[PDB]
Amino acid sequence: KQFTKCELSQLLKDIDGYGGIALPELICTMFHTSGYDTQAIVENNESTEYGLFQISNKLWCKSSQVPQSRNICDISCDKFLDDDITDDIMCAKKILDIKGIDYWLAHKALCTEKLEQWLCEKL
Ligand SMILES: [Ca+2]
Ligand SMILES: [Zn+2]
Repeated sequence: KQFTKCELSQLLKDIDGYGGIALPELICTMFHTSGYDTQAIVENNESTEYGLFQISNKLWCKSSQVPQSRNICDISCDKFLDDDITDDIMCAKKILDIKGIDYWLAHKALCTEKLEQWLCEKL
């Protein structure tokens, strides 16, 4: 599933301000991270990132590729490739709590300025 800017904004409205993070900033971050695609899979060296939030099997979810993973979100990585982003959001919040917004390189690089374009009026 590939969401549009406003569709996703509506789904994450209740997350505004979570961990001091503003909604438009999070939308911008996700645009440059996965392009709003729930099925994005990106192989890094000996690890892989999954889904809309690009959650890593190196530390956050369990995958057969990295059997030694701490699996902090306590969930198999396949759950981040389906149509329900509810469990993806639960894990992203745990990343925000523990590690913070810098888990996503896009935030500091491109998402602290030129923010009006990320606002949504109605879809
Ligand atoms: Ca999911
Ligand atoms: Zn990444």
